[PDB]
Amino acid sequence: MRSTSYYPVIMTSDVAATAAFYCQHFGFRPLFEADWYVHLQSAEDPAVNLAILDGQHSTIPAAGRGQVSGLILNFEVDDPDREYARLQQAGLPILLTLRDEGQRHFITADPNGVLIDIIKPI
Amino acid sequence: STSYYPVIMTSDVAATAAFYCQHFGFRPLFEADWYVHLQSAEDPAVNLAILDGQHSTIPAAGRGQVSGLILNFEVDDPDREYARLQQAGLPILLTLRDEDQRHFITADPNGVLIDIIKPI
Repeated sequence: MRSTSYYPVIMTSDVAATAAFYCQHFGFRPLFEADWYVHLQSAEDPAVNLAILDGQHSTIPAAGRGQVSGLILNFEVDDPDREYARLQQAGLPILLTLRDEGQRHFITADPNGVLIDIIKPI
Repeated sequence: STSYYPVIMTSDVAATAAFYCQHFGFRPLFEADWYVHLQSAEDPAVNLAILDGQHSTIPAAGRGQVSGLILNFEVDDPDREYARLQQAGLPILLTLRDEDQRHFITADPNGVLIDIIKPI
């Protein structure tokens, strides 16, 4: 019931541009914003959180420092068709066009190359 | 109870799934040899999927191996979790500490950091 009991933190060298991207296109707003760390939370569901971290910050154990890769963020939505139309027209990269699979979905990506899979259960 | 969750790419789906099921209370909701969807037994809202990072279903420019990721879990008793995990042989990247809110950091066999945190 704590909204923040589980969430991912992605490492990037462009914290502010990454945060702005999720706020502009994916319904997030900032709960904490600094140059090295931003915690975002979905406006419509406080249980959906994403934190964005400078991947060389000294507070990350040295062995884990780096840059995000090999990651997909899955979001379930009621109308992936409408979301595709909005995002494609906003100029986001389309990595996989809409298709039926029990999911109808499409795949885009953030400026770090994190894949974003927008899915309706079918 | 799967509206938002991460999917981590790995070269070893089976070992990565075993690690979370052995040490973090996950169980498979569904699976194939190239894809395992894990869900916490005790909190069904917590989900983590594990994907063969070279699978044909992934767009080519998205193929890869997970890096640059931390998973944050809030728990009641990070001290007890540290004792169990350290004794189980997991890597300890940050020992227990109180931040200026009590936590420690371990990692999965891909190098995903796992920050186990007790709230104020």
